[PDB]
Amino acid sequence: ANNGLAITPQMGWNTWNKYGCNVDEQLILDAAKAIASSGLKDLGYNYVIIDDCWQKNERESSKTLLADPTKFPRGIKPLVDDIHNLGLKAGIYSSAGTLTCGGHIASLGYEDIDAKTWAKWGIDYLKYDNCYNQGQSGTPKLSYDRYKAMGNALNKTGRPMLYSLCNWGEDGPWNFASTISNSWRISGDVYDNFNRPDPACPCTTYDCVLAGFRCSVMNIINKAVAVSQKARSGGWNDLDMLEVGNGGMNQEEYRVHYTIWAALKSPLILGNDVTNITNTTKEIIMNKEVIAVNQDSSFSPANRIWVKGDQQLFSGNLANNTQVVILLNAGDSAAKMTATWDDIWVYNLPNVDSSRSIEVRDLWKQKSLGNFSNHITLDVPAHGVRLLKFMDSATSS
Amino acid sequence: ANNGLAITPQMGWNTWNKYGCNVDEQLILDAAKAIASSGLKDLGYNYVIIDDCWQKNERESSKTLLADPTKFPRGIKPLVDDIHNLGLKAGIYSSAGTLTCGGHIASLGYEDIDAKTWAKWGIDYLKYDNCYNQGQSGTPKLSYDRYKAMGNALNKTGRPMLYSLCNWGEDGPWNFASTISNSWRISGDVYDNFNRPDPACPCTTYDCVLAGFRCSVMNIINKAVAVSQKARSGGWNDLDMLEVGNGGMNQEEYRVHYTIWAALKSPLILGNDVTNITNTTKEIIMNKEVIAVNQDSSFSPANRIWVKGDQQLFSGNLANNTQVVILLNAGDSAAKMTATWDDIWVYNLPNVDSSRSIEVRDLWKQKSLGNFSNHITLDVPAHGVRLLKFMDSATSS
Amino acid sequence: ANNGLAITPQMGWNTWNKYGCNVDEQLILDAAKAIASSGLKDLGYNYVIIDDCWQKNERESSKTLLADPTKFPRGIKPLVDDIHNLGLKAGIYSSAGTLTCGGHIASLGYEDIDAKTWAKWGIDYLKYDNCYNQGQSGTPKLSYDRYKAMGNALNKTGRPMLYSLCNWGEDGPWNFASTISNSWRISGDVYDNFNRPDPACPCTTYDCVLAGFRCSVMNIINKAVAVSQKARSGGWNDLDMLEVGNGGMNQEEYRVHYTIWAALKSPLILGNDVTNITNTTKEIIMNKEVIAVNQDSSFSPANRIWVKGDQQLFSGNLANNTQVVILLNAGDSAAKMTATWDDIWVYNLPNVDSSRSIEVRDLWKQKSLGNFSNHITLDVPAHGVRLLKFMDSATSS
Amino acid sequence: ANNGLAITPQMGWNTWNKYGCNVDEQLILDAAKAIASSGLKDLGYNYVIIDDCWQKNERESSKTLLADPTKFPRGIKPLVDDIHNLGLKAGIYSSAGTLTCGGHIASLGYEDIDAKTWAKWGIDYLKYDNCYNQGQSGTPKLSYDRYKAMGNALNKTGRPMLYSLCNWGEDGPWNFASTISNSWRISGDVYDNFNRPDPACPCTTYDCVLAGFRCSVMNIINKAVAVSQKARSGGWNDLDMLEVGNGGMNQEEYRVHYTIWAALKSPLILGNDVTNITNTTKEIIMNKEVIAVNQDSSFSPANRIWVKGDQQLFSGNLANNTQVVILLNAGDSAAKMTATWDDIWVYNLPNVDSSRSIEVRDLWKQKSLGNFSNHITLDVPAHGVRLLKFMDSATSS
Ligand SMILES: *[C@@H]1O[C@H](CO)[C@@H](O[C@@H]2O[C@H](CO)[C@@H](O[C@@H]3O[C@H](CO[C@H]4O[C@H](CO[C@H]5O[C@H](CO)[C@@H](O)[C@H](O)[C@@H]5O)[C@@H](O)[C@H](O[C@H]5O[C@H](CO)[C@@H](O)[C@H](O)[C@@H]5O)[C@@H]4O)[C@@H](O)[C@H](O[C@H]4O[C@H](CO)[C@@H](O)[C@H](O)[C@@H]4O)[C@@H]3O)[C@H](O)[C@H]2NC(C)=O)[C@H](O)[C@H]1NC(C)=O
Ligand SMILES: *[C@@H]1O[C@H](CO)[C@@H](O[C@@H]2O[C@H](CO)[C@@H](O[C@@H]3O[C@H](CO[C@H]4O[C@H](CO[C@H]5O[C@H](CO)[C@@H](O)[C@H](O)[C@@H]5O)[C@@H](O)[C@H](O[C@H]5O[C@H](CO)[C@@H](O)[C@H](O)[C@@H]5O)[C@@H]4O)[C@@H](O)[C@H](O[C@H]4O[C@H](CO)[C@@H](O)[C@H](O)[C@@H]4O)[C@@H]3O)[C@H](O)[C@H]2NC(C)=O)[C@H](O)[C@H]1NC(C)=O
Ligand SMILES: *[C@@H]1O[C@H](CO)[C@@H](O[C@@H]2O[C@H](CO)[C@@H](O[C@@H]3O[C@H](CO[C@H]4O[C@H](CO[C@H]5O[C@H](CO)[C@@H](O)[C@H](O)[C@@H]5O)[C@@H](O)[C@H](O[C@H]5O[C@H](CO)[C@@H](O)[C@H](O)[C@@H]5O)[C@@H]4O)[C@@H](O)[C@H](O[C@H]4O[C@H](CO)[C@@H](O)[C@H](O)[C@@H]4O)[C@@H]3O)[C@H](O)[C@H]2NC(C)=O)[C@H](O)[C@H]1NC(C)=O
Ligand SMILES: *[C@@H]1O[C@H](CO)[C@@H](O[C@@H]2O[C@H](CO)[C@@H](O[C@@H]3O[C@H](CO)[C@@H](O)[C@H](O)[C@@H]3O)[C@H](O)[C@H]2NC(C)=O)[C@H](O)[C@H]1NC(C)=O
Ligand SMILES: *[C@@H]1O[C@H](CO)[C@@H](O[C@@H]2O[C@H](CO)[C@@H](O[C@@H]3O[C@H](CO)[C@@H](O)[C@H](O)[C@@H]3O)[C@H](O)[C@H]2NC(C)=O)[C@H](O)[C@H]1NC(C)=O
Ligand SMILES: *[C@@H]1O[C@H](CO)[C@@H](O[C@@H]2O[C@H](CO)[C@@H](O[C@@H]3O[C@H](CO)[C@@H](O)[C@H](O)[C@@H]3O)[C@H](O)[C@H]2NC(C)=O)[C@H](O)[C@H]1NC(C)=O
Ligand SMILES: *[C@@H]1O[C@H](CO)[C@@H](O[C@@H]2O[C@H](CO)[C@@H](O[C@@H]3O[C@H](CO)[C@@H](O)[C@H](O)[C@@H]3O)[C@H](O)[C@H]2NC(C)=O)[C@H](O)[C@H]1NC(C)=O
Ligand SMILES: *[C@@H]1O[C@H](CO)[C@@H](O[C@@H]2O[C@H](CO)[C@@H](O)[C@H](O)[C@H]2NC(C)=O)[C@H](O)[C@H]1NC(C)=O
Repeated sequence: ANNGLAITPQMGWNTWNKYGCNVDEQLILDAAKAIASSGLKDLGYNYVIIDDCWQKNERESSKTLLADPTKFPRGIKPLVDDIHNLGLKAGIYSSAGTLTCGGHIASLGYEDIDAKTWAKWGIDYLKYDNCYNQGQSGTPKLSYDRYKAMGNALNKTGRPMLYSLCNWGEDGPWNFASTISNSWRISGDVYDNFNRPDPACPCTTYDCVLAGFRCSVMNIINKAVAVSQKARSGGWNDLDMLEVGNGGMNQEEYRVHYTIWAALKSPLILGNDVTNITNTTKEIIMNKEVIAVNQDSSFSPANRIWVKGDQQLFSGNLANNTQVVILLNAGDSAAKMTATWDDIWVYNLPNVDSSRSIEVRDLWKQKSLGNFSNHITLDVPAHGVRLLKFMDSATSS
Repeated sequence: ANNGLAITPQMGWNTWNKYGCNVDEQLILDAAKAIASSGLKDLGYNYVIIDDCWQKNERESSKTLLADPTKFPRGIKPLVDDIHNLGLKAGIYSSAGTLTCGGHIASLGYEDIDAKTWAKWGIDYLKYDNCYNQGQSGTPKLSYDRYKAMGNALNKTGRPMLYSLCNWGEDGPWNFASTISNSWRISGDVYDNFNRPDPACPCTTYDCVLAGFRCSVMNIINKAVAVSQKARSGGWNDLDMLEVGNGGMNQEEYRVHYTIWAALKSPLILGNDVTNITNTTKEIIMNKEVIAVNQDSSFSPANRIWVKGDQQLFSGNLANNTQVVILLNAGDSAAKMTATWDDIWVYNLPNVDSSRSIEVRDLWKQKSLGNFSNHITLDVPAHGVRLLKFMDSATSS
Repeated sequence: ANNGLAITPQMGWNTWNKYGCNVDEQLILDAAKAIASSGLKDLGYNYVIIDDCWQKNERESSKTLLADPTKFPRGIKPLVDDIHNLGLKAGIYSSAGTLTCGGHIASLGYEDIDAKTWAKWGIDYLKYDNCYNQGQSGTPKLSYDRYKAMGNALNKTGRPMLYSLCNWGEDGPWNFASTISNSWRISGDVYDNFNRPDPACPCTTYDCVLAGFRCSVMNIINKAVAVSQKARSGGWNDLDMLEVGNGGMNQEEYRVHYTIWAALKSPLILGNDVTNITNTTKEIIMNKEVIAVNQDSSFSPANRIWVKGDQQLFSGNLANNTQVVILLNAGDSAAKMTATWDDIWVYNLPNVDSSRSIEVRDLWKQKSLGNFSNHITLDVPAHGVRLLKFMDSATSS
Repeated sequence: ANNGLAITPQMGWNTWNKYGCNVDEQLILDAAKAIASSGLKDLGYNYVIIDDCWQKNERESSKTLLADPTKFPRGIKPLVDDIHNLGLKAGIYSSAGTLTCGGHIASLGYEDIDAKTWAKWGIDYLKYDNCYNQGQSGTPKLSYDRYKAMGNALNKTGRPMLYSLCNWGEDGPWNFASTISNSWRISGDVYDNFNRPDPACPCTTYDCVLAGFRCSVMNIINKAVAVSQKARSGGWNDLDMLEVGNGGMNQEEYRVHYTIWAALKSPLILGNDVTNITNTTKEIIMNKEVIAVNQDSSFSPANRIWVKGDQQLFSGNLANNTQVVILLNAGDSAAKMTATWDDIWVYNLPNVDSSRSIEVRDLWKQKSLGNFSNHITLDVPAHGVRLLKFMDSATSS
């Protein structure tokens, strides 16, 4: 959407994974202070998003929906003021249905009223779910009209609010939602697992009528590669929250997860604990050079160039004629992987000079690997990535 | 739906399989008395559901549809009074179409009138079919509006009536029907057969435009595992009626059928003979410990954790930190099957203590198997199950 | 539909395959006289259906569409009178679109006017195509409304006209069309070929968005077996016209084609030459015992019981407790095939007596094969059938 | 559509591939002069189509959308006059959405106004894209209504304008668009590559909800063969622009690409450089005998008769009882391929004389191969074709 927001993908943190329905004012305020104090804020993670279970049990006579008075004894607005004081922005969650996924009151048919409430509170960001939608889906037009009702509602408040769709790829939001929202979930929810299939996440492709949840990292990657082509500044594919630090994956698996989310220009919303961040977690989420790929001014997702057995190659443009290249090894053992210049710049063929000498930097290690021509061969860990920046292009005029 | 009904899955018995179109007042009354006298009523099977072929050949001038005067010489109301006197509840069948599946007058366009008639009769339960729907399906919205017309009609009578959808999973009722009905058929009709495929049941997955009938037990299980995630108190996936005792399956096959229907929180509607219940049938349908799994206060279906060849593992939470675990052997020969603690509590990883010693009870045998740590290995019959309750959890804080 | 017509499947002959766009008054009249004189009329083939290319180039100022004055110099009505005089009924073709498949003026938006014209002419039968439908398809509701407009138009003339849908299975007419029409094409058009696949007939199952044409006999059979379950007196699945005698198949292939169309209760519309009928053709299309299966008073299609490699078994009820059984050998060489009593009456299990001695008749040979118990084993030609009638049932009370 | 245009498939050249967003008045005028001077105009390539990025940044107060004043300092009309003076016709691009694929102002909701502007400018041809369509797709009816709005808008100007749909096969334009437009894209965009699969072009068949781009030549061919059956004079399947000369394919690959596009009666729109045409390019795009196949008066696409491993046979009618035959070798090595008379005229079986002696001409070589009976065997290069004309038919009366 052309609303001045999400010019690059949004970055932030969300209450759900850590706090769930135990979310309250004090936990949110402590997390926001940890986000600021740890350095995450200055790295770019500036949205603090209050997920499901903030809601009071019933709407007011006035029809507005206030926050639970026990969890939020001052109401939401004074909490948002405290977040704003930290130099952070505040997000809120609802659903495009009668109820949220957690069974709380949601916004279908109350879009104007709820948007007005959030604007009054100082909310800067809405995550808008797809539970209990009363059969208002199944065609792009049905889903469009329902999400457009809230998009219009937000707009009319006059307050800029980042509009994050959460409809799990149903009816193709990469087609229908691109001018009316800032980002759209493309799949069922990720879980803290690298590649285990699950019956609650039956779909393996972008084309899905039951998005579900418990979708592995690899499941989501195979869906994302089809829809990257639709992503633009202000309008991103959302691969769901980052699981880094939660413990169900190893470090190389988290590195893969973070790398691909970053390079495909997903929003980078932390779905973890920010109050006790281990060195292992900091290594993955606080690398400025990797963040700079996600936040790159060319606004282009990396493309998947090939799949060879369990190996995958990604390649994308970055600013100033540079290139991001990712070797991904989905196999159970470490492997030597090779990227050729003709593959890295495949879409430019035949206008590629394979003999061109180019400096390659390893962005995780934050070191130059030196100059290479023709191809590069590197060790890639099991379930692992090597994330490379080419400091020039082999493309011929 | 939030109408105070089906807080746990409904249990009962239906006239179709035994009586079909020969259904009449006396057969229903004899079955209700057998349900009460055999102990089935006190076990929880309290709904007596009159299926298709009760209808008079034409509507009254008043537009109401009365019962066939030969089959029901006093009308339906006095029969419902007799059922109520036995401490039982009464159900009736119609279709969301111009005709029922049996070709009798049905309720499309007459929803208010028919609901009013049923309320006057004292009906407590509606099974609402999907035959002859005049093309009013193919999107979630089309099917939603048609089923919502009857949901609203029932509601406005002021009489609580359990609303059982019978649209065979068309357009995803687990999404559209969850706030407007109490349960929804997810597949084409079961038949008295464990695993034989049939051309009238072509679909093998939840995503289906021709649900059909003659779907085997195993066919239905493979569909159900995708949609369990949507089930909630008051709003259940319905795997169709129980075939136990009809004779086309052996005892271990019926045990599997009953176990999975119970653990996936399907309604448990007996589709059999209640006037002559063999010891073999009683063993399967009158086990209080198995019924207690279906009726568990946590209201959670068991999840399918893995498929390994013809073997399947299910695991789900029960009340007071206990767990239901099912080993299912779909192979033609008995096998030793193993469940590990890490698999049983997979969604909790890494917060699982595999060394935790826990008592395991066999619910069919109704005996403690003793304490186990790490894994359990058991003999499982061909087309068979072992149904286990873990008396504590291995989950770590 | 409940309009008194197609109580059994319709039988007849259609101008297209033989005459195409060269159709005219004299050719139709000569074919009708051949139908009467050859004995086809008295066998049951009583509809003479005028297919595409009868139309005048433009509608009248009055908006009616008359017949081409060169091809039909007296108009259609006097030709229909001549057909009626032969004891035959007359059919006409149009499309539910702006143009017919041949590019002539069709009936979308003119349904009342065109139905009125046909009734005035004495037409008894409409074949109603799906070409040029202006995007009015893609959901059951879209296709339903378009076909309902003509169904209503025909009805209001007061003249009984058999309503034959020709929408090639799009959006599932076996669901939507069953109360508003007498029969519905379920697939793209057959061609004179037993099993050759073709890119114009890409779909292999009932679920299809491009029905196309050049669908082989075997292609159509594999689609039909899914939808047989929906067929009822007055409302039939239509497997398209019979190719018998056209020359692109051998006699055993035509026997298979005719047998399956007959036993699945398809309309039997001859799509061949009736003015020169060879002995080989008469053997296939003039066998009263095979016609009696199609016209059986139980109105039930035979069901496909199994597929074993290239072999298929069909079994269905006939009147007076008899059974039709078909062994079908889709393989390139003759084979001995076996049907067991438990398979023939599979849906009745366990209530089947496999030792029951029953007389079996070969309907093509028109001879008793004697009595059998348990199973029957017979020689079946390449691409061939054996068509059997069991003179009693093995089903136990 | 019956608007007097595209009686044979349109031929021309499009600005996108060569000039992209650097398109301007002078480059267009130089290309039009090269088209005329090189002989391309007189061969039939007479449309000069201005693609995306011509647009001014905002609409006028009057609501019309003018051209970028820097790129087009005289406006579009005087440029169209210059094109007309060369004996050429002018085309323009927009999208059926709020924005074009390049992010410029597009025509949804402004169809009458924009059509009026183009008619005033003297535009003869519209390419009408499917980007940013606001969820107005997903059924044939949704897409139909959106494309019909522009079709009607063009018509009402009174100026004949060739209406080229560019919706990439979404919702089946071969069904819905055939009477309201002159041609319809059937797939995601071609790229300069013979057979490399790409994740942005996930679909391999005509049935697709994400058409994407980077579809190889072979990918598009496998889609086209399903829909050829729908093509008619004035209403063509569009296989996207010709890549010939761009360099990412070899000469035999381009020959295959051009041959199949020509024989399937695709529009032949050059998507290359016309200002420097190599001898290798001229050999492929300036062969009058191949163009004569595309422009043949029988207006019939060739049909794919078989696929045998990596080999394919195409056969179609041409004027005066002649036949086009194509042997296509998609394998990596040259092969001897055989076409039999029974396969070439398969749809005429059994009325084919395989012994019929017929002269066969090689259209690329422009030489007679002499007379053949029964079959022909020829060398076919890797990724290659042999394009044949049979000077008579083997079909028997
Ligand atoms: C409620 O909804 C409304 C409606 O959506 C929304 O209002 C929009 O708000 C956004 C954000 O503030 C506005 O977007 C900004 O628009 C600025 C002006 O854009 C126009 O002018 C540009 C400059 O023109 C100069 O140069 C051109 C050269 O071509 C020359 O002719 C001119 O004479 C002039 O000198 C021009 O570039 C721009 O063109 C773009 O769009 C056209 C049409 O699609 C396309 O052809 C071009 O290729 C180009 O993409 C346009 O015509 C703009 O400068 C500004 O852009 C800067 O910031 C954005 C991010 O905001 C960056 O992406 C970009 O790189 C720039 O640095 C920005 O896009 C928009 O105008 C409003 N729309 C309307 C209709 O009012 C509200 O915000 C919503 N409110 C709430 C509370 O939610
Ligand atoms: C025709 O249709 C109508 C419309 O659907 C239907 O009317 C409904 O009927 C049902 C059944 O009788 C009613 O449901 C009951 O509602 C009871 C009241 O619920 C509210 O209040 C609860 C208690 O509030 C206290 O505690 C809170 C703490 O949070 C505190 O703030 C308050 O001040 C107060 O002290 C509250 O818990 C409840 O909240 C639920 O819902 C909200 C919003 O979605 C969510 O945020 C919460 O998480 C929670 O889930 C709500 O606000 C309720 O007590 C009662 O629940 C008991 O029984 C049910 C089953 O019935 C059990 O599931 C449950 O465990 C409890 O033991 C029950 O749910 C409902 O209110 C009617 N709705 C309306 C609009 O009238 C008719 O019945 C239909 N008629 C016919 C004939 O068919
Ligand atoms: C324009 O459209 C209209 C609207 O569709 C159409 O009008 C219909 O035309 C058809 C054909 O003429 C009519 O159908 C006939 O109806 C006859 C009467 O049917 C009723 O009565 C039957 C007998 O009742 C007796 O027995 C019962 C025992 O149960 C007893 O109670 C009664 O007191 C009485 O003594 C009854 O059997 C029948 O019941 C059927 O339907 C109901 C409801 O769905 C169902 O519950 C039953 O199971 C049963 O199926 C009904 O109530 C009927 O006799 C006759 O049937 C004979 O012929 C048909 C074929 O026509 C055979 O299939 C059958 O075996 C019988 O031999 C037939 O069906 C219909 O009534 C019209 N409908 C209306 C609303 O007017 C026009 O024809 C159209 N016009 C044009 C020009 O196209
Ligand atoms: C190692 O790789 C780097 C690129 O990562 C090479 O640097 C590149 O060197 C080329 C040739 O010297 C530079 O191109 C030149 O640019 C100048 C203008 O600055 C122009 O006048 C020349 O015509 C030529 O095109 C290029 O700028 C430079 N790129 C970067 C990003 O620095 C380096 O040469 C490689 N080392 C070796 C030993 O080859
Ligand atoms: C056999 O398995 C059972 C569980 O099915 C084990 O019983 C469990 O024993 C543990 C440890 O003794 C109990 O946890 C403890 O709870 C008390 C409070 O009651 C707390 O103070 C301790 O810190 C500790 O957490 C647990 O309650 C109990 N669970 C149940 C359901 O009884 C039993 O120990 C096993 N036997 C052997 C030999 O290990
Ligand atoms: C050869 O097969 C035929 C059936 O196709 C056998 O004929 C059937 O014979 C049985 C037993 O004799 C008959 O059932 C009986 O019916 C009478 C009433 O008629 C009843 O009183 C008995 O209790 C018994 O159920 C049956 O009607 C008859 N079916 C037909 C269609 O004729 C025949 O017996 C077989 N031959 C041999 C040597 O087994
Ligand atoms: C080489 O192939 C060509 C066809 O490409 C053969 O030419 C064809 O020859 C036949 C028989 O001579 C011609 O048919 C005849 O037409 C006349 C009327 O012109 C008719 O009176 C006869 O009954 C017969 O049907 C046919 O016109 C002609 N076709 C063409 C396109 O020229 C030629 O015969 C072959 N050469 C050899 C040695 O077989
Ligand atoms: C932050 O997390 C770390 C690592 O998980 C915690 O360090 C552990 O402290 C506990 C309890 O005091 C000990 O059992 C372990 O020895 C420590 N584990 C490791 C890996 O070092 C730490 O407690 C947390 N920080 C705070 C202040 O709670």
